[PDB]
Amino acid sequence: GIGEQCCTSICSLYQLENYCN
Amino acid sequence: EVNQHLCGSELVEALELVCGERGFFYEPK
Repeated sequence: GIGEQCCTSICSLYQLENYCN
Repeated sequence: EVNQHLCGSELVEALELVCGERGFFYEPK
């Protein structure tokens, strides 16, 4: 779930923080 | 409609806020 799936809004950036290296 | 959405390949920008410097495992499937 890291593709452009987030298109219905902006997706919480903090939620994407778990993907960091 | 030019908002800060994430469709096509603009999501990398959102993931940039994640770590940015350290980078991330951007391997969108």
